[PDB]
Amino acid sequence: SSILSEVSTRARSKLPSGKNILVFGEDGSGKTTLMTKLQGAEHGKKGRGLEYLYLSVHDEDRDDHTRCNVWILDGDLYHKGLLKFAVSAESLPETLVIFVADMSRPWTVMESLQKWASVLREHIDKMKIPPEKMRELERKFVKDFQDYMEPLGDNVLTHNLGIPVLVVCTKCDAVSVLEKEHDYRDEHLDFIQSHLRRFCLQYGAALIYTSVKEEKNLDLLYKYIVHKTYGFHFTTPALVVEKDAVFIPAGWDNEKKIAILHENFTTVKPEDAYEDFIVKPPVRKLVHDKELAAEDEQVFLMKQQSLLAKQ
Amino acid sequence: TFSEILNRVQKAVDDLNLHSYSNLPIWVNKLDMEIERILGVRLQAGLRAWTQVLLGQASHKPGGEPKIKNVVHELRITNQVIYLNPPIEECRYKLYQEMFAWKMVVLSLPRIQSQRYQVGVHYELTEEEKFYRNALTRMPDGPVALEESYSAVMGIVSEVEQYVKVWLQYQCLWDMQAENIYNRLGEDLNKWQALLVQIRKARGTFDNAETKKEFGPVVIDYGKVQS
Repeated sequence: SSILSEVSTRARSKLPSGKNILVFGEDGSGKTTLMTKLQGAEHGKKGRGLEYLYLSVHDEDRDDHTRCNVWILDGDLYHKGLLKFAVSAESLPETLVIFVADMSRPWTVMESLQKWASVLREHIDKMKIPPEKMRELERKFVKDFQDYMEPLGDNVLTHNLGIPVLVVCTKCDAVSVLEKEHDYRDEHLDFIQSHLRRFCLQYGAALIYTSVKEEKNLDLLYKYIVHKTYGFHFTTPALVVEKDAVFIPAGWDNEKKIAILHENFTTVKPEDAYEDFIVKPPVRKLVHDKELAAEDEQVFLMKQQSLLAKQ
Repeated sequence: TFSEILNRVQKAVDDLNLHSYSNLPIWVNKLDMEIERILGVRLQAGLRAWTQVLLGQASHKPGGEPKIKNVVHELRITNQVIYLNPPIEECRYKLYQEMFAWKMVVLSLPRIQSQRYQVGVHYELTEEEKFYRNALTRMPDGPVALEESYSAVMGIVSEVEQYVKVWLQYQCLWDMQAENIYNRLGEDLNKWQALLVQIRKARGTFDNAETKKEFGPVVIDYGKVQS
């Protein structure tokens, strides 16, 4: 009626809200640990299926309180349909999605990562977004990517869903242990970093290493997350200098900045298959003891019939 | 009760292991799968009952007796702004935990295992086996129960936020210039003749002996703002 116009038009200052930040990752990648520690509690509780964490963002500069929705998704594929709860076209334009590659298990990164690339893709089309809005969001994200300043290419955003994307990899401290315990070559670290940079480029994603044990880049994670979902001020440069922790702003990455990383490794060419370069982790648990089945009466008896007949 | 039944079964299985019968671990595994299916069906029934209780339409009934603690919320008026003492997001988070609760009570059960004497698996028992965390994949009805469960919450929160939304609309009564209304509707049917009618209807959700609107296990209390 008339009220809902007259009262509504009397709008005051505010800060945008109702953002649905999403998390998909391989199960057991400590994703809950990361999201909780980022939220402020050391760690909430785990479970199955979707979980909700209302991330509290306060802007001291404007002195306001807002809440975003961390919607952390279980890794089991059988729990993929409930993703239809996660994102709606009403929520879609403002949803930011991240993966959690537990670097303690590099062997499963791209697979799990590519699993993301499938699932979300399916879910983003199974919802039948009209092409006009999908295209306009896609081009808006493209422009936002191109105007980075602390690009164009053949595979730049060659397959992206038009919403801001990160690739946060947790348990960074573990890279030390698997370095010594697995004789994991530094060239391996450079190769996986390059391959991840290529992936995040073809998805226009910003990659951030982190380690809750080392509470590393956690502040940086919060900073970037708010800067992307809201538009707060950002000032941290492209921390790529040391391999221990690297931060790639979404737009910083360049195919030549990947070529320079290509140069320092000369063991096996990057073009080869991912799992070929990396060493598989062999299975430990032994196969259970074989069944000690007993020959039943019938065929035992015919065998004995034969044995007597031979006599 | 589930715990006592399972640990009694575990004691009996250990007693079986006291003697010498071949193929014991594989029999234990088959028993575990049977337990898995049975408890998965029970879990589906319990989740269905939880959905019914949450949605409001609700001695060993398969669902059980769901009970969700009332999630209280308040419309705070401090700083001349309509606050939610728990922010609307709380109205979902707590529910999820409650829903989570109603799963661990049936999901955190110890798994019957032959390792009591079969120490041949000399390895720390993995969490996804030691605690029997595969029940959800043993859905007799498929994941539909989950699809239902969240749906209820998705409904319950969503529309009740809408309710909160209505309350928030009153914000204008402290920060709004009546000159704007006057100019917008100067010389209406006579002067307004319309919004002076819809305002009377807008006196709903308000001016009633009800003090806190209950809705399922979520109660939004307009106590501080009522006057």
